Amino acid sequence: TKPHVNVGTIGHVDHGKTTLTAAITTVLAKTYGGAARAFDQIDNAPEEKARGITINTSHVEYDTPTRHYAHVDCPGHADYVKNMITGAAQMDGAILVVAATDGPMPQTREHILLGRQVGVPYIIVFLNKCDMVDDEELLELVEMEVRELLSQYDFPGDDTPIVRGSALKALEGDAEWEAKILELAGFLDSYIPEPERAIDKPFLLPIEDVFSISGRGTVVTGRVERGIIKVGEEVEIVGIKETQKSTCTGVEMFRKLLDEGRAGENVGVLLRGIKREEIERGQVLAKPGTIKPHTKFESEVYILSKDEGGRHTPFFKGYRPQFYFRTTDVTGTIELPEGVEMVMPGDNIKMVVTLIHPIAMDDGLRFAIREGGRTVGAGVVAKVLG
Amino acid sequence: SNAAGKDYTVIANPGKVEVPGKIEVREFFWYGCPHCFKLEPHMQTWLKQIPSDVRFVRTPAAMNKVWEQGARTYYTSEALGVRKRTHLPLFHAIQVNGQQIFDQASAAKFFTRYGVPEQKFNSTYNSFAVTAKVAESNKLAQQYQLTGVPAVVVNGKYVVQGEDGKVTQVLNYLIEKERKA
Ligand SMILES: Nc1nc2c(ncn2[C@@H]2O[C@H](COP(=O)(O)OP(=O)(O)O)[C@@H](O)[C@H]2O)c(=O)[nH]1
Ligand SMILES: [Mg+2]
Repeated sequence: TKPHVNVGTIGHVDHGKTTLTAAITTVLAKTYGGAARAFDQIDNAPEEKARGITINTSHVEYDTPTRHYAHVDCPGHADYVKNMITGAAQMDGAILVVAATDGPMPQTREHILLGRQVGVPYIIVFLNKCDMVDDEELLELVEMEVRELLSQYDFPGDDTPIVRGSALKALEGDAEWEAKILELAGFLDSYIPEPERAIDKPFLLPIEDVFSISGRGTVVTGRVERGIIKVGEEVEIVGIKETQKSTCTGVEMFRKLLDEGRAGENVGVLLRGIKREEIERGQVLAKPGTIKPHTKFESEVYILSKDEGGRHTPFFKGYRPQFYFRTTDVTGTIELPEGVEMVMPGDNIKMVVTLIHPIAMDDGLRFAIREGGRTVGAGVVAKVLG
Repeated sequence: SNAAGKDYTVIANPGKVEVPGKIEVREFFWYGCPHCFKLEPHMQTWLKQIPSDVRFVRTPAAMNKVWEQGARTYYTSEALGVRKRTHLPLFHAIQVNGQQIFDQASAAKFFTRYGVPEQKFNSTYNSFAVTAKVAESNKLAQQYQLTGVPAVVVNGKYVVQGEDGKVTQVLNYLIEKERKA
């Protein structure tokens, strides 16, 4: 029952992300024992290319005595951008690799910025290639540059753990450098808080459908995304129409009525005082006062290439697509960064979006952009505005 | 032995292959079938050395509601681009372990282990595209007059049954036979 933490490496090309990844797994395996390996033989049958975002990712797993880590690394900057905006696993923490020999480089900055935008909660720094530097004053200068860069994007640069190491020497089994990998793993253990379990968060249910029941009453269905709903508790119905308040009078599962519904379950929720016409797909049920409806937000967006089955042509400032949040589409207009007139297939940009009606949302919520139900883009709410 | 009507059968109403220019090899199977599972390592070692002029495709059986669920799961994994990662462990999970992955909900749960969100699994499972695949699967099976699984159909005109290396031996004979006109 070792807590599960998702992490990944970020930083500029050639700074050592792949070597560090291999070094962490090797050292931790030889020190604490390797992670449990599951069945995962790969099908030799040829696989035709399918529509959708293509993301090159490597995954490994490694354990410390108290934690289990799932670790993602990518070959190139384009892959990091996609994975951070819309990659299969949201990082609980990132390891920023910076080569002491270069100091912070353009993709060092870009990855930290992206990190702030998509909500990476924590960043730990591995100052790599220290085997090439005999010059403590230079190491201190590079660390100061890194801390100042982090703080520029509101990461706590002064409080950030920074490990001085060599991924390559550690991978090659040099004991002195292996110790720096253990130090890094120590900071993954102590600096990244155990992530909050879904069942422990305030109740939230994305409404998939609405039915009449008991003659005049109403039941809404969906999957409990987080928390617990119990009969007798009040809920707010948030988004699209004016926020309403109701009381849960039953949780419907199959052909019975239960006293509660928990995160992960598919349930119907009976609501007091709610007419069928007053509630619709795409609204959410939520613990009162824990999520608000917004129409305007800042986001970071990746636009699919033609090869990924997205748009064939660029769009301009007047573009008006469908934004898909949880369970429904909502039309909205966009503002591009100044200086930017059009957006090409394959681009990523900051986009200011104004929806035609409000949607329940917080910072960090992911969404798709679609044309006729076909995905042409993927985004994340960076900052809610109104 | 490689004799027509004994080691393989000639399809009465032969079909035209999906992709012109390649020799089609098409496997009909169900994840729930132990005989399919016994065939699989033989198919796997045969796949390692696919000739450049043959195309191999799996067409999961879907003639009934039970097998259709496996069939939808498969086409879904292909739709999402993860079949190469999921196919053998899914097969292993069901056949070696005792996992009950025989419906939409438990398949979705299984696929979270491979990054796939349940909402995306669910929209795909019942999408028109997957449903079209299911229909095509059933169309071929009725035309080729398959009564069950496993079955490997070559260039839409020969059926090979069995669950061991004899299958891939007869396939190679048929593949080479096609190569002449
Ligand atoms: N001298 C030295 N070379 C390193 C170190 N880490 C990585 N390298 C080398 O730097 C190059 C880039 O490494 P790689 O991990 O693939 O960079 P990535 O693009 O960030 O994944 C490779 O040739 C590595 O062998 C290190 O700690 N010391
Ligand atoms: Mg690399």
